[PDB]
Amino acid sequence: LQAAAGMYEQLKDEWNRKSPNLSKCGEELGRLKLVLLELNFLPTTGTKLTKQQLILARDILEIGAQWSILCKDIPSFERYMAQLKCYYFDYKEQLPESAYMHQLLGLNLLFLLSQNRVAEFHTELERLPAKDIQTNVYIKHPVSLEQYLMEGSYNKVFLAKGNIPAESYTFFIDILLDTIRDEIAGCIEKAYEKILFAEATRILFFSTPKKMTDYAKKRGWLLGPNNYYSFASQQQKPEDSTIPSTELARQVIEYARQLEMIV
Amino acid sequence: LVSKSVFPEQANNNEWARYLYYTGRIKAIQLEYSEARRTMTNALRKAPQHTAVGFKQTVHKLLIVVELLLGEIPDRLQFRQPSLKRSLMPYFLLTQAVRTGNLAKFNQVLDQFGEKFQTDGTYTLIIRLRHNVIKTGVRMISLSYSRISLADIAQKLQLDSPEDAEFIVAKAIRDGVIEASINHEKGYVQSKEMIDIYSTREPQLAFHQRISFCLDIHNMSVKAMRFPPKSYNKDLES
Amino acid sequence: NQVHGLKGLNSKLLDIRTYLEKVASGKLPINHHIIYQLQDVFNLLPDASLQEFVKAFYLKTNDQ
Amino acid sequence: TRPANHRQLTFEEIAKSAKITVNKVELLVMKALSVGLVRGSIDEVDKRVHMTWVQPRVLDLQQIKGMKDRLELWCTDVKSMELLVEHQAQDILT
Amino acid sequence: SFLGPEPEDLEDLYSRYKKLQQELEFLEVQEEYIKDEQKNLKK
Amino acid sequence: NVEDDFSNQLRAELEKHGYKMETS
Repeated sequence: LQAAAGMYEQLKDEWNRKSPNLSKCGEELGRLKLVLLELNFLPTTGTKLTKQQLILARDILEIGAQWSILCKDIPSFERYMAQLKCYYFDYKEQLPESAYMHQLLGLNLLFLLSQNRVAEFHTELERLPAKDIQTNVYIKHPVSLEQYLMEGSYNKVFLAKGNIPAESYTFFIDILLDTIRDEIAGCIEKAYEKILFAEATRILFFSTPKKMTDYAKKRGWLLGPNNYYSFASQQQKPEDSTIPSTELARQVIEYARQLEMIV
Repeated sequence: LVSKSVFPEQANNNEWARYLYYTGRIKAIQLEYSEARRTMTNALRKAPQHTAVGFKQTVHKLLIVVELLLGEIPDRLQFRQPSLKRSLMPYFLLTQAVRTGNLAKFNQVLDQFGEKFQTDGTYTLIIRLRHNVIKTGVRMISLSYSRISLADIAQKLQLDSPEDAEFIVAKAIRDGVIEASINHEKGYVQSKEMIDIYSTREPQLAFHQRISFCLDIHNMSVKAMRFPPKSYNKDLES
Repeated sequence: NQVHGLKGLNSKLLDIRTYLEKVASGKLPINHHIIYQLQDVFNLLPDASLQEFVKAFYLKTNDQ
Repeated sequence: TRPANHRQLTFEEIAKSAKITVNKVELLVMKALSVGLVRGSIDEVDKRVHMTWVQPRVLDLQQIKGMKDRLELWCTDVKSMELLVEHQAQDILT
Repeated sequence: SFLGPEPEDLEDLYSRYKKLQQELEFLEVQEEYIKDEQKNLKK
Repeated sequence: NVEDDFSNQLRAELEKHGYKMETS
C-alpha cells in the first residue's frame, strides 16, 4: 500500500532492486499520492504524536525523487523535494533524521548549479541549513563546487568529490561537466576586447572546431575557430558622449519640480 | 518582508539602526555587499549606548565579515575604538587572510571558529569570502597599475597559476567591482581609465545625485518641523 | 515666463507656414528679408551639453 | 537640403557633388570663405567644412518647399515641449 | 485593548462625522487661499 | 590593518645600494 518497510508496501519494492526499473519508481509515486493523503494530513502540524506519521510521509516522497535523477526526471524531482525540505529543516526529534535526508539534500544543491543560478544556491543553503544538519561530506561537493565557480576558478572546481557519494549524485555530474564549460565561455566574452583564436581555445578546453561551434551559438559568437569575444567590451565605451544633453544630464525634470515647490 | 517594508522617515533612532542592520545581513549573502556594508557601518553609529547593546554587538561582529565581502580591507582603528577588540579577534584573522590572497589560511579559520560564528549568524557569510580572498588581492593590483601580467598577480597573491588567476579576474569584471578588460595576447590585465572625466557626464551626474538626495532633506524637514508644536497647542502648554 | 516665450514662438511658426504655400502657388512677391531671416535659424546649428549647480542647501534646511 | 541637425558636409561628399578632384575642392572652398560668400570652419583633421552660415539661396519653388519641412517639424516639437514646461510645478505659477 | 464606548463608536459615523464634513470643506478652502495670498503679498 | 611599510624600512635601504648596479 505505502512506501514503508517490508516488501508488502508497493513503492518499497521499487526503492530496492526487486524492480530494477528507474522509471517505474517515479511512475508509481503518482499512485502513491492517494495513499499519502492520510499520512501527510496530520504531521503538517508538528507534535510528538505526529512523529510516527512524519517518517512515512517522507518515505513515499524521498524514494520517488531519488530514483528520478538516475533517468533524468529532474524537474519532477525538484517539485517533490520541496515538501522534503520543510520536514528536514524542522520537526526536530520526530525523525526527519535519516540516511535519506542526507542524500536528498545533496541532490537538490547539485541541481541549482545545473540551472546556473549561483544566487539561488546561497539562499537555499542557508534555508535548510544544508551544511550542518547532516554536514559537508557528500553535501560538500556542491557547496565547494559552487564556491569555486563563484570565485572564478575552473581548475579546482572538482567532480571527483561528487563520485565519493554514489547515492545518485553520480548522475548529476553528467550535467555539471556542461556547466563548468558554460561559465568559462561567458567570462571569456567579457574578458577580451579582441585576442587571437589560438590563445583562447586552450583555456576553453575546446580543441576541436565542433566544440567551438556548439557553445558559440549560445554566446552569440559567429563560426567555430573564429569568434567575436568583442561584443561585451563594446558596451563600456558610450560614457564619452555629451552632445545630446536631455537624457545624458538626467533628472532635469525631477530636480526642478521639487525645487519650485520648496521656494 | 524586507521588500514590503517602506519603513517611515519619521522613526525613532533605535528603529533606524536595527532596520538597516537586518537589510544588510540579508543583502550580504546575495552578493549585494556594496549596499550591505554601507547600511551596516551606518547601523553601528546610529545605535545608542544603552537599549541597543545586544543587537549592537552583533552588528559590529557581522559587519567586519560583510565589509570584506565587498573587498574593503578594514582598519585596526575599527577594532580598538569601541573597545571590543578581544571579541572581534577572530574576524581580525579573516581580515588578514582576505588581504594576502592565499586560500589556505582562510579555509582553516572558517572551520575552527565555525561554531562561534554560527551564533552571531556570520557563518553563512564566512564561506562566501573564498571568492573574496583572491578578489580583494587582485583588486588592489588591477586598479593600482595599468597593464600588469597575470604572472605578477599570481606570484604576489600566492595563486596556483597565472591561468587560474586569469579565469578569476574574468569572472570579477563580469560582477563589475573591479572593472577592467583583459587582453590575453601578450597577457596582461588592463585598467579602464579616460584621463579626463569632463568630456563625460560623470562629474555632472555625481553632483546631480547629491541634488536629489538634498531635495529629499528639504521636503522631509518642512513637514516634520511644525508637528510637535501643533500637537502641544490642542493639548494646552504651560 | 518660460511657458509664455515658447507659446509665443508657436504662434509665429503658423503665420509663416501658411504664407510659404501662398508664395509657391500665387507667385506672391518674395521679400529678401523674410527668406534670409528664416534661413539663419536653420544654419546656426544647435549644440548644448554639460550643466551643473550647487547643492549646499541641505545642511542649512536641516539646520532650521 | 539637410535639416538643422547637420550643416556639416565632408570634403569627400563635397567632391562627389562638384565632380572636381578632392585636392582642388579644398582650395576652392577656401577662396569662397576668403571672399565671404560662405562662412564656417574647415577642420582638416576631420575633413569637414562645418557651415556656420549660408547665404540666401536661388528662388525656385522647390526651395520655398525646403523651408516648410523644418517649420512643420518645429511646430510639433514645440507643442510637445510646451506641455512639459507647464507640467513642472503647476500648483504654483502664482 | 477594546474601545470603551461601542455605542458612541457605532453612532458617531452618522452623527458627528457627517455634519463636520461641510465645516471641513471650508477649512480646505481657507488652506488654498492662504497660499495664493501668501504668494500675492510676495508680488 | 597594520601597514606593511614598517617592515619595508630595513629592507628598502639596503636594496637601493645593490639595485642600481644590478638592473638598469
